[PDB]
Amino acid sequence: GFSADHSQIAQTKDTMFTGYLDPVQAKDYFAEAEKTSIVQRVAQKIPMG
Amino acid sequence: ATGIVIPHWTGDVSAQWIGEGDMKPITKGNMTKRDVHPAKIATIFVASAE
Amino acid sequence: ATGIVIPHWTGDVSAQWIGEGDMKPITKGNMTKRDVHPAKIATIFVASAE
Repeated sequence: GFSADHSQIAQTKDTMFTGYLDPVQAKDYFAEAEKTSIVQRVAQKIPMG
Repeated sequence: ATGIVIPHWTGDVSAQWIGEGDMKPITKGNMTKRDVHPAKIATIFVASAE
Repeated sequence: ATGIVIPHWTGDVSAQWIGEGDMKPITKGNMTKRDVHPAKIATIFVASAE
């Protein structure tokens, strides 16, 4: 192949294109679900004021 | 509000005069990133309700 | 694509003042054909398919 910044051939790895080739923004595929209170399953809920 | 980027051109692109069978020359451009970010200017003034 | 020819004029054409019965004078033109042919100018540039 050729070096980056080769004198005759334009490549995306050349320095002149740095910061024009931005990734597309994706969702978080690795998110854990939100935790929830465990005590509120087992204990009785009482009318409170 | 994001600011702007400008691809400033800097390359000496070139072409040549050519006969019938003369095989043609090869050339390449050049560029630089330039950028602009907004900044605030602000002031406050105060008075009695009267 | 075949070019052009231009008949550039170079003749000293002339005329003379005369009386009623006077002999009208004789003259001739002159020319030189100049020619023009086109020429190519060309250049190539190259990039990765990416």
